[PDB]
Amino acid sequence: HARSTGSYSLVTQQPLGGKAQFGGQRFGEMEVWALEAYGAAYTLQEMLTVKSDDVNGRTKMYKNIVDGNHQMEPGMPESFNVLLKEIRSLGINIELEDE
Amino acid sequence: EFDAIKIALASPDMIRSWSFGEVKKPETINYRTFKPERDGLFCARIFGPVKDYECLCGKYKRLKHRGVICEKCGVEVTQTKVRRERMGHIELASPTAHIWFLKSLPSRIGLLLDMPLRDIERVLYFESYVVIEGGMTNLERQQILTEEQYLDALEEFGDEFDAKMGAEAIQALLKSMDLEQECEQLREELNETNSETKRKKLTKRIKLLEAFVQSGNKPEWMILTVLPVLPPDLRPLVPLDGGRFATSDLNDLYRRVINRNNRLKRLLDLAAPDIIVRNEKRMLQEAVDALLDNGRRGRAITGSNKRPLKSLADMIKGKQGRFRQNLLGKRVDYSGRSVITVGPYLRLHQCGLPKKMALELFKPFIYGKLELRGLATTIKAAKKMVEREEAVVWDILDEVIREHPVLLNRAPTLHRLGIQAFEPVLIEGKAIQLHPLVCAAYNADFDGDQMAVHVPLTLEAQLEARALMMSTNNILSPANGEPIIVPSQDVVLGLYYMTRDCVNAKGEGMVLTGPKEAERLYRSGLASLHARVKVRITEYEKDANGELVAKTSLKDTTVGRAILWMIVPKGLPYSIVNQALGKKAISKMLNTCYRILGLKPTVIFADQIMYTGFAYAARSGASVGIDDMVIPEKKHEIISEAEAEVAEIQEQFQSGLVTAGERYNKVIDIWAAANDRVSKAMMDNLQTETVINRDGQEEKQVSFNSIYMMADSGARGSAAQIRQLAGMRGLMAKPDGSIIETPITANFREGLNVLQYFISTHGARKGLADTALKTANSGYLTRRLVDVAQDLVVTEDDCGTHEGIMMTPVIEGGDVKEPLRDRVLGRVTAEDVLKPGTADILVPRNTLLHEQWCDLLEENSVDAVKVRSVVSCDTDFGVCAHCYGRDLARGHIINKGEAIGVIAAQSIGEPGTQLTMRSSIQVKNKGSIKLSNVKSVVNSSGKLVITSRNTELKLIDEFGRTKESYKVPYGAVLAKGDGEQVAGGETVANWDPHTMPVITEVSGFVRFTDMIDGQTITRQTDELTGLSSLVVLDSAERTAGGKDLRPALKIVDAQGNDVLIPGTDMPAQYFLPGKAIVQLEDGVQISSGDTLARIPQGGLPRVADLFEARRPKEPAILAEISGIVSFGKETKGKRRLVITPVDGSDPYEEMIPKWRQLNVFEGERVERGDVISDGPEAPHDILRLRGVHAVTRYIVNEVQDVYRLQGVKINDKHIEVIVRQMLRKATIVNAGSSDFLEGEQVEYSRVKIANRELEANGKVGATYSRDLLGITKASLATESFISAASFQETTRVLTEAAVAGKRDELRGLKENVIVGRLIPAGTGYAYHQDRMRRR
Amino acid sequence: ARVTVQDAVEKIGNRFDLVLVAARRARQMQVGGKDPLVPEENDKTTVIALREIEEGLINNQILDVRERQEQQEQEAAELQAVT
RNA sequence: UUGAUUUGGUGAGAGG
DNA sequence: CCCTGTCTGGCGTCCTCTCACCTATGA
DNA sequence: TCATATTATTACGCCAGACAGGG
Ligand SMILES: [Mg+2]
Ligand SMILES: [Zn+2]
Ligand SMILES: [Zn+2]
Repeated sequence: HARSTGSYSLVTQQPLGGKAQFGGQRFGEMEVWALEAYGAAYTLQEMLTVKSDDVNGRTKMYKNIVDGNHQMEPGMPESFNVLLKEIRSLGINIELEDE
Repeated sequence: EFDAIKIALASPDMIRSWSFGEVKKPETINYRTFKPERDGLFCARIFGPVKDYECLCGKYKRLKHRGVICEKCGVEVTQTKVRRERMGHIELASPTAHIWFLKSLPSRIGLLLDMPLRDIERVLYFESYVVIEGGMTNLERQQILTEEQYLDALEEFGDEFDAKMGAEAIQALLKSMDLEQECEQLREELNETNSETKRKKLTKRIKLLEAFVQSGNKPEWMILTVLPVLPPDLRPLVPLDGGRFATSDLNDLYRRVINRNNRLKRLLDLAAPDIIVRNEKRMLQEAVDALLDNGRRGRAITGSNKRPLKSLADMIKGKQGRFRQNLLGKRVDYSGRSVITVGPYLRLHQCGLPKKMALELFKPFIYGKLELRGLATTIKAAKKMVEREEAVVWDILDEVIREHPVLLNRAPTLHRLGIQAFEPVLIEGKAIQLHPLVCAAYNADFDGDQMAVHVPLTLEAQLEARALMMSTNNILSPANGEPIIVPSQDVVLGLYYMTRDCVNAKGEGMVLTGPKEAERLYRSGLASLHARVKVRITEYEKDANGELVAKTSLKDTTVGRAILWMIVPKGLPYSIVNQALGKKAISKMLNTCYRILGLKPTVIFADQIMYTGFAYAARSGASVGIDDMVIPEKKHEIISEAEAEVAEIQEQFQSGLVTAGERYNKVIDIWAAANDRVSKAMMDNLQTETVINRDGQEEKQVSFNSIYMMADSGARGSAAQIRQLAGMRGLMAKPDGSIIETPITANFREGLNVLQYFISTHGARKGLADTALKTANSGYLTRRLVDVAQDLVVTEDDCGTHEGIMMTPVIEGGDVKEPLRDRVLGRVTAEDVLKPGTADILVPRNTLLHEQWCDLLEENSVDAVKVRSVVSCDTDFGVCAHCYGRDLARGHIINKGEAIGVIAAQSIGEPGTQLTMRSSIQVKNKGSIKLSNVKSVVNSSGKLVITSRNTELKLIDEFGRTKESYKVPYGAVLAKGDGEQVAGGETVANWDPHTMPVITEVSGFVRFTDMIDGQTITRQTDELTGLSSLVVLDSAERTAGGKDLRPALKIVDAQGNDVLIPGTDMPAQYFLPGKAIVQLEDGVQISSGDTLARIPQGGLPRVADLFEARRPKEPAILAEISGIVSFGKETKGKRRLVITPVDGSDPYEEMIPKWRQLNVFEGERVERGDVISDGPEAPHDILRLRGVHAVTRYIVNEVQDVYRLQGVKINDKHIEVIVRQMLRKATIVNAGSSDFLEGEQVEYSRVKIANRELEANGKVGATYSRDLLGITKASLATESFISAASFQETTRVLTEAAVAGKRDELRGLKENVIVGRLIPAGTGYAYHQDRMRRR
Repeated sequence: ARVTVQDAVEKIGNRFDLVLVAARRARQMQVGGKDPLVPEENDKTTVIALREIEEGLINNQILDVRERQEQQEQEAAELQAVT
């Protein structure tokens, strides 16, 4: 099985799972620890922001690849803003501070 | 873009500021059409239009007026994702307190209003009343009231009196709670009391009272008044395949809260009576509490069928919340997965990758390449071209592959060598071809395994895959110094068959002018691959400074050793191939090649090793047959001699001469002896079976048996497995844990019958159950370790210290187990090591000890090295580059940046699978004696007896290093003395552990002081001997009239005056303990070394109990202060022990549980770190008593003992840094001139920078005290709540952070993996240097 | 061609700054405007960057010198075109 | 402006 | 009032694949 | 079809952490 780009889920902006659903590989927790074990800071940054979740990042990246410019414009993951709204939907005021 | 994440409470004004419209109706959707509800949960005006830039109902179907809201639609006009960020709010009719601040253990409202949880819930569920500023009545403010208590009060205090209930009353209490006022009171209460329990109970209440005043969190924000609703997009309502909507659980929760709130508003309209609106508000309280955190209240609500439905807190917490399932691990585009296979033609920087996966993973690069050439125009055309797969896109694909690495990943990645980057080579096929040597890194066999491929998209990621994660760059395991590209199984058989010899072959003893014609004689058919031969080889030894000097000579060698010499690079000597080359020898061949010639010859030489091993293993034809497993001819007579022996033992058992346990022990002993004899018979019969003549009489050699080369080469097989295929397969054990007395005398070449196979299945089912349940604890151990580490990044170059732990070789009592060169390899010395002669600067004080320095250490026989350890590093927030050590997979020091906490945590937890889950001293060598911790005396006979319990007996050799060590008890008969030379095997120690010696220092006469027969001691004349002994009783058997009497022996002179201790003016009286029996009676003159009484008496969960720092059930008790010791009160729960120091203050004591067999007498002076009883010892006692270096030596020795018992090589840096992360918190003792509190627990770097910026001023600092937290308590007690929330319980940590108003200055690895940016360790450490500089 | 980056790690001795210097250079060649300082054997911009690093003609100092030279050239171009 | 629903959740079994 | 059983909560391995099954009521 | 709103099973194993009881 292989996936470059196709459909994703509803709640989250990450790719679907499986083969019958044309989906990508779950880059799990211990693989993130293995990339932290190297100096792979940029590989991990595209591994969890551009390739997976951030919608503006992935559309800009697809257009940047097909122009011939391997460069990522990262932004913030969508599932973290989903986390902010689920935590904030309690009586909890979680924010994002100064520039 | 943004610094720290701030968490605080949500005010009702803040919740109305989040909101965009009140969600009234609970009606979800229409359900018969497609439209929602106006205005229900899924509204239009409150949130937004379903369709993008459209009024859902009807107006604006173009792009001109985005925003207009007509009365016929009551709809906003924006994007489809606008509803995902917009949230609604439910105006709760009746106030409802939060469940996270009422049941968090400890509750936030429980230790703030000074009221028990039980009483808080009673009033909260409309079952109890609470007073609130009554007035001039006889009632308190916190005191509650019941129906009867209120009824009577109602008729009594009908006027000025307030007694409400529920959240409303609670809210008022919190609202009317002067925070500041309580502070002073609490502070004054803590300074006006001495109660230990109260002190801790008051310090925990004042800590959460002053923390609330420090932030902008109000006391009335605990109760929920304006409940917030999560965005619809985040609670999606999609239908499955069919005609119904599979609705989420949160829609059930919100719809019930809104149904109940509408009912409660209608009842407060209608003025229903009291009990109706109490049940109505109570059902609303339980509905809100079920929405927020379901199931924390009594049994959780359920929709379909009996399974409870999932609430908001269950969208956060757990293995499947947002942290562990969508933020730490994500699903990933440009990724693939398939079954692996070998492909041995590869070079070790490249892997095979199928054409179909390659054309799917590289669709955008192919699109960009196709658009560059000009073959097509629009993007559609290119997608049709690769959907059709024409003849021109495969050249495009070979031009996008070429220099573009991919990340191969095996699915259980345990350490960092399980993600490696290759270059693709395209494969006709559907299976990833993976280079074989690399398999030993992935733990990948080829029995059905699968791997995932990931594509580095951007340019920095291609460079990170080539420069950090390439497979040529990972040739040493980061856990140690051992190479991980060791040749595994076929190739060592090909080498072991190639470089060997036989006593006659084709071309025996002919002479050859080079290795080239050695291979030419092997190929043409004129010699054999193993035929001993003088060749002329030219080995290049590089003895100058970087210059290779040729020396050519004639080596008496074989043909195969010359053929393998054609592949060895220049610098290695010929003697690396002159031996037989098993697996350990080829591993040290690649290791010496890496240490001498560097990286590139070692990569190309690893490939040439693998190619020549595969080729000559193919030419070998090394099969396995049924005749290869040679049965010993002596096996049947050994079994019959064992059968005669068990017959003799059972004939004694019929006549009852021997006991049953001694029978079972004798049967297990003779079957162990017969098993060892059968193994030696088959091992001789395999290791030297070949006996071939050469030009005359016969001559023997090691065998070319196939199973023996598969065992001796170390390819696959050991002694035990080849033992079970030929000799008997031992004594298998039943699942009771005890062994079975009748062994399995049949191997596998003979047939096992039925019972023997069933006993075998006992033994093997236990092993499969152990692995399949062991793997969960191994993985959870790696998780706890990488979440306690998680932060620690090499961030300096020198901390500027002179402290470091004292690396000695470790010695258990056998031969010296782990040499000093294994422990001080590549670790930077603390002070400069003196040469063992006299005062020489052998090595300087900041040199890395690589192999050349360690060889000059081994030549001089250096005792022990004071070396720098990670736990002694002075760097605030990180570890400096010298106190870590060598890079371990790079030859140099650790770079500024490389995350060492994560590689250390992986290197400790990765061998978690291989670990298991469930008289006197006899010297061995011949050397010199030395004693430490010794205070001794010469007895009458001459044997130096010892008056100290804790004496260490070292055996030092003639060179200076310490070769043996032992522990000698109090009062043992030493055959030798101090500084003496002995012989190998001579007994040097003797004692009796069943009889605790009460030996003396001086001589004289014996008097019975406080020894009265009848109450103190008893008369027990011996039965079978007649020589009686006055038996000393204990303090429990005698009655209360004489229980105060302490029996003792004090030595006098010939007159009767007390003979004093030499050095003091005190007599030497020995107080006899309980259960003693007097050996030497009254009037008998004594000497030293003679007793005065007879006193009769682990694998992987050990690694968990060392890092998590549990206490053992019966710890060894110690002394918190030095000085004289005494006893106390007679058995009220415990038996007291009072320690009065010589110069220090007296009042320390401890109540010992009296079930322990003590070690100390009444006239004994103790010390800190000195034992009082025996058994295991808790690490907190080591930390608060001996020192920090003592507890780090304790953990690294007690866990390298597990990792060495199971045989795993791990360097000690990893355990020292997880020990650093254990003892990172501290507690204050004297607050000093700072802003801390008395017994406040604060982290160590904070208090050290505080009193280091105050001590640089005039003010003297604060004196701390370090504390050792276990790894899950230490990773949950962090100054970064996302780090402590991605890990275990999120409810406790988020309420603690919310009511404290905590802020997360990100500054670690997992905060930046959550929030989606660069890691502040690796390549991103320059980015975080830049961002930290530009503030 | 490329198998190991070991000489490039020798000449920029940090092993984490090699990625950043070669990424800055390979972005100067990819989008980029610039042409390489080394003959190209149909290698990509990654391997051409690292291959420039190995022969000791690109490091961080040379790239900052070239960008100051381009900033001065743009300054002189703006001044000599306007005034 | 040129198209669409599983993830959700349970249970059972399997691979490494 | 300092030990103490006793009770309550909170953990318990990653990755993947196949299949089936999904609230009652009701004038 | 369109609002009404929650009951008759037990069978893990530590391991911390808080709580009423009593010498
Ligand atoms: Mg396997
Ligand atoms: Zn409209
Ligand atoms: Zn340091």
